[PDB]
Amino acid sequence: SMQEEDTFRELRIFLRNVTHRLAIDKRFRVFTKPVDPDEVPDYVTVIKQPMDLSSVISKIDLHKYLTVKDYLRDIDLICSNALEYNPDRDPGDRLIRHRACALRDTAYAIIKEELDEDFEQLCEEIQESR
Ligand SMILES: C[C@@H](N)C(=O)Nc1nc2c(s1)CCCC2=O
Repeated sequence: SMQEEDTFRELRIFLRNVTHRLAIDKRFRVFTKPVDPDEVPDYVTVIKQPMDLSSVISKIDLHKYLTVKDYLRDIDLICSNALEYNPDRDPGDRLIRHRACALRDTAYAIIKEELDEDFEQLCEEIQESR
């Protein structure tokens, strides 16, 4: 209905704002764009489902997220991909892992503090009805 499309539009506005706040944080610059296979040839082979904050924005605008949980699955994927691609004890690996965990924690904390539980429940019930 018109009421339901208003609800999903509010969700998209909220997700764009959260994603923007993540993307402008200097700690998360390595997660803002897709991995250029020129610079990192082994990435496209080791990571089967790449995800980054620019791809998240595109999915928002394609109406791919109908719930905050759908969004957080892609935030979680950015994080899990980084942990999988950076398993070594080397400080370059440890730095990216730390930033990945901070990206995930930051997104979850913003959503916990700023997204009303009843709004997320409404999104889920509209989604489960389709
Ligand atoms: C130092 C070495 N471990 C390194 O540069 N690792 C990198 N990891 C990632 C890069 S570079 C960009 C895409 C996301 C990602 O997980």
